[PDB]
Amino acid sequence: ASLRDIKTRINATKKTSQITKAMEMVSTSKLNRAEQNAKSFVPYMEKIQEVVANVALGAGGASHPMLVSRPVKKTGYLVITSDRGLAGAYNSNVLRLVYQTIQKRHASPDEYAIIVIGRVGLSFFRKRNMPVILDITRLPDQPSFADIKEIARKTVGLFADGTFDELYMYYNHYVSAIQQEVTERKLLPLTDLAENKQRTVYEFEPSQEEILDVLLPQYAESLIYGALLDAKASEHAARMTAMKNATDNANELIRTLTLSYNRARQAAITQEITEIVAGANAL
Amino acid sequence: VAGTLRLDLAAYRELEAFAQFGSDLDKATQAKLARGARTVEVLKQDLHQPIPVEKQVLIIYALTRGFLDDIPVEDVRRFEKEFYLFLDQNGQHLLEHIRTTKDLPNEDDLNKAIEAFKKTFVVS
Amino acid sequence: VAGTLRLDLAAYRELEAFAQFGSDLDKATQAKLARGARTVEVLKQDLHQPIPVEKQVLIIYALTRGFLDDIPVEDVRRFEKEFYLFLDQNGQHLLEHIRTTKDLPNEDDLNKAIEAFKKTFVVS
Amino acid sequence: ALAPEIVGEEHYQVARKVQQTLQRYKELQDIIAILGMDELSDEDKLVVHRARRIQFFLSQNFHVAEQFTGQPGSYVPVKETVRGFKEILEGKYDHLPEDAFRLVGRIEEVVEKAKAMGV
Amino acid sequence: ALAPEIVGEEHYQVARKVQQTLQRYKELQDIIAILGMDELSDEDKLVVHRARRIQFFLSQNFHVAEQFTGQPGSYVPVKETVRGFKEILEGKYDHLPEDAFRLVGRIEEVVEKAKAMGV
Repeated sequence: ASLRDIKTRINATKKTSQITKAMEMVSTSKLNRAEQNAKSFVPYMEKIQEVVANVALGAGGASHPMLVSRPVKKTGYLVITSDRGLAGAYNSNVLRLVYQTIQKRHASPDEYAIIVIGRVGLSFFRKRNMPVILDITRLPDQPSFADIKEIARKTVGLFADGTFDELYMYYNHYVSAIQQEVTERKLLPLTDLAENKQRTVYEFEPSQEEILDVLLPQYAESLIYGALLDAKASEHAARMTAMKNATDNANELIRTLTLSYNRARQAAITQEITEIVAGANAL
Repeated sequence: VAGTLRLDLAAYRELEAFAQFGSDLDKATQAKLARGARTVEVLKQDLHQPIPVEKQVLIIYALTRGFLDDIPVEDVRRFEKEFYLFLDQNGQHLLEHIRTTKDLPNEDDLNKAIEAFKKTFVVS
Repeated sequence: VAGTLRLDLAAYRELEAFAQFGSDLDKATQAKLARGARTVEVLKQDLHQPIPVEKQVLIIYALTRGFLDDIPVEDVRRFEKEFYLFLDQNGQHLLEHIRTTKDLPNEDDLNKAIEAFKKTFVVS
Repeated sequence: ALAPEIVGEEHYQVARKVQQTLQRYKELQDIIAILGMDELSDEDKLVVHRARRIQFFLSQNFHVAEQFTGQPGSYVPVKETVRGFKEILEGKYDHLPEDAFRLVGRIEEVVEKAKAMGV
Repeated sequence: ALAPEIVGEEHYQVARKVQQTLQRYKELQDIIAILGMDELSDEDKLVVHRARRIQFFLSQNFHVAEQFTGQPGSYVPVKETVRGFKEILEGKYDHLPEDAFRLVGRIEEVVEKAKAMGV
């Protein structure tokens, strides 16, 4: 190729590398800001966790351990995806892990139930032939407890009526900046819980079933909020590592191309020297 | 008409570098990308088909004033081709005015003619 | 005294890449960036004003040992200038000791002299 | 001789569309190498998918090349070439693997090779 | 000739500030396009807000540009332009639309254009 073309390719790759490095920095800042909320939220979750683990068991209620609660009917699922791209294969896989399980298992298109968090979720469910109840167009990177609050209320209330048999979700939890792992865990029918009793009375002016009905939706919402914060931080980590390795690849290509340009130009230099020498000699 | 066209192409050439990231862009940026794509489609031309200067200025005015912002990019060539026949059949007064006075026709009349044509154009 | 400044200036070049975000760690960002910025400030020099080797040694010692830790970046050049004037005023013993032995004077005495200067220097 | 009034409107359009797709695939080669195939948009991925199959289907088995390989070779009429490339462009054969298109004649041989592969 | 003892301290400070603001704006154009300025910090929003006006006010209408556009030219003294740029940097005209700053001479003409456009 010509030196002119090599120069244009090198300049374009520099410009893309600069964009990617800047976006890596922005993602790093957002990750460092989201970690604070992620660590702060824990006390509120743990309070509700211990109280519900103590009081809810032993009685039937709205979100007590339920089995065969209208078994042939929709079941609540959650799809959590990054609002924007540049995160690598993470957005692709978080859809596929939901798909290969629930779409295959559930035969009738109506008897499952999925709602989505994330901008790209509905953008890809344009391709998907899937029923969506309610959705979020965009979530600010701030914790957004108030915004997701009414949506969690919708999830619990439409878990009620028997429409959703179990609330289920798929989201990724980050071990570190390099590791994110997928979750396939059940939430509402309380198939898993641990005993925490040390109380004789704990705000127990109502009955046990009444306090169960009162308290369980907030437990569900707290777990949803924790999952959402974890997923947002996972998105930050994924985009950061994607920008980092993209910058590394771009700089490798730049090294190769610029060195190629430099090996090429010596041939032109020797050609012009040869021409000058021949012109001088022939006279 | 070319005063705005130069600026639009200049902006599109700048944002073409960021266009590689899909639609994950601020709204004004893909608005300008949509304008630039239609500009590029308009400037396209086939072989041995000279165009009168009045028809050139009319189609450039239509592109640059925003009248083409709702036509899909795949239909711009056909839109221009049908627009020339529409201007031949009706609106000969605009062509005659441009041809004689070398200036743009009355703004109201041209807008009404373009709207009347768009009332007859059919999208794919 | 040159080794610590060499290390500080070398360190405050890679971290300048991580400038878009402010506070990663107190050790990584706060201390390193503050000391590097102060090193960059002290190493700046005006036109046609050379300064003697003993005054350079004293100011570099003050920078390295941490007497500039609680001084804002924007005031470092004024601090250095008033420090040279204060040295001319009082520290002729340290100046002559350096100028004769080519060696650092007593560290505790140097510490107390710099503390005495900081007692009077005003940050504004 | 590549003009609409010499080879025909359909032939000219198919040839120009093939060239446009190949040029777009050529331009995408830096972003593919750097940022990876995942981050390309929906249309760019389709362009790559069609372009690789077109590039492979442009290959052919020759009568004189039977000395290097046992494949006997073929003679493909212009109508067959144009119809096959048109069918590839319309997205008819996107469900076949890339390697089915290498070193064959008419478009039906691609289906035959894919069925041998098991499709 | 851009030295403190040649052009004066106020002139030098104003010029250095203008150069610093433009240099900083050069690092945010790329980020703004992908994610709007609302993503950036509050100070950088003002940096962009003022850098656009500085860029537009660096332009001027020439006497010899009559033959190209028809707008008569202007002669701007250095003492006037330094004061204008200092005011723009300190934000006295942050409320005016940026189009008022294009192809203008003295600073008051920007206010006149803003009045004409109906601010």
